[PDB]
Amino acid sequence: RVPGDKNLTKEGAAALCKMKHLADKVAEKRSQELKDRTQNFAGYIEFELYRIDYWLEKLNGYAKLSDSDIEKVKEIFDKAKDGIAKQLPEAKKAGEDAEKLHTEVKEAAANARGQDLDDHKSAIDCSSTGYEENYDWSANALQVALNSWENVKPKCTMTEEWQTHYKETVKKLKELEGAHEKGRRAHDAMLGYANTAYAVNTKVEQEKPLAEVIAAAKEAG
Amino acid sequence: DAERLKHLIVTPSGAGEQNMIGMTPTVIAVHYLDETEQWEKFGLEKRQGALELIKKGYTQQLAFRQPSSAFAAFVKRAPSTWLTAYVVKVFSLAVNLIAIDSQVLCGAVKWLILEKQKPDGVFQEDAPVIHQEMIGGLRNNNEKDMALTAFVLISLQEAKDICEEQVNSLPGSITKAGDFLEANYMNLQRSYTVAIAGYALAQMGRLKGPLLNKFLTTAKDKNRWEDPGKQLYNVEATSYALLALLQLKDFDFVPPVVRWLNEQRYYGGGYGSTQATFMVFQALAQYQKD
Repeated sequence: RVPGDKNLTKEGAAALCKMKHLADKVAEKRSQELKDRTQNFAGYIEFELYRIDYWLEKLNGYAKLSDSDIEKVKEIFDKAKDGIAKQLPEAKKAGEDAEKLHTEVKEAAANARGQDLDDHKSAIDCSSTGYEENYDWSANALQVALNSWENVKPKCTMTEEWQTHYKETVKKLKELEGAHEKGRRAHDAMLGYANTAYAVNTKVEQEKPLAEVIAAAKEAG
Repeated sequence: DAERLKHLIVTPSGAGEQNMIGMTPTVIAVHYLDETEQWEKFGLEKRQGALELIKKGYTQQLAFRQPSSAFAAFVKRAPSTWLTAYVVKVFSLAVNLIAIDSQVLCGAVKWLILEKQKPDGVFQEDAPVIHQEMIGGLRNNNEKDMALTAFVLISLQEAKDICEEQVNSLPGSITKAGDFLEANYMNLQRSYTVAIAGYALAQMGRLKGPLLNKFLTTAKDKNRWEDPGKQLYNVEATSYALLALLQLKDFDFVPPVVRWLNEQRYYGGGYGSTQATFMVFQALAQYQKD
């Protein structure tokens, strides 16, 4: 508590309620969602490698294929594993970063919410922030809530030590969201190859001729 | 309540599809009578006879299990993704009633994951069922990828504890199918798909936020998930939606929903009642349990 120039306004009390709420949703919910979803990407890429292997075991539907025909299917299967595996070193790095980044994001937001609560306490109600729930808990939402407080920020007032932890929450949440995207762009790049291999397995089990299985593999890429 | 359910005790008969149509009523009627405890009002001596008919339906169904662990109406017919998922759904609920082979059930679950789940999490039907009346609201086919993926994923979630140790790809399959449903939920137009995908997502704690708002808002008069068309589909959808409300532990919205389902006075029946009979009694027996 330090002396200031202006009285706190309704738009200043609401900005404080939103920053505490955003930090609470990041520390208790968002952080875990970004970690789980980033780490699942590497598991889907590995599943498509394991799954193509199981289809490769069936070349030993599949029994109707001639000796020359099985080599074509095997080649298509081996080239899909090449394209899927190519995306695994980026999706594994994303999931390894999202393990360390989650604990920094969860910690910084928890500290920013214990001092921000004491900044309200007579205490500010914060019931209108829960009603105006838009479910946007990104680093950009945390930033615009900080930007809105910085405009209505009275220079009687209180100190801003909570702001140092909140600034770290925004910085680390951007890093955590960047790891999610690095693994999202790897998962999506793996899809073309895994779709080609899925389309071949269906055409081979439906006993379609060789021209049909090759045409279906080409259309799924 | 039990005096009107005597017609549900059916002797199963027929090929791979007809066996599950005939099996369905007996299975869910035993399950409803155990939960609601109406065996004294129905006939106590009749429980053992009903279990033998369910075992009879189970054993006759194994004549249609293919070398691939998948099911079809006849052995020389291409396997059905819907039929296999439905068999998994009835056997998952009959584990407490009769002895179910775990390899039979978990082979079907593994076939669904390895053969029929697309890389994007969507379950694919490459050989539809001949009896289109046994699939219910799925028949319209409007949003096929969304509704069929909710159906198969509900069957996998019900078989999860049984097959977690035998099907290593089951956990990741469930989340991948739930990813697709969650991503395309807000764009659903049919009240039937809102209720079947709502329940599929509720089973894994992802029916929340805007998804939970759209689910509760598609309910006409806060009691039913009505689609302009078939009254059988509306009972089926409101049953899937009641199972999501109980899963959400939302015992505030539940009373007028159960009231509407009871007001329908639906007791199952023959032609076209496969999904409405299975789902109206699964949801009412679960409401009594919770």
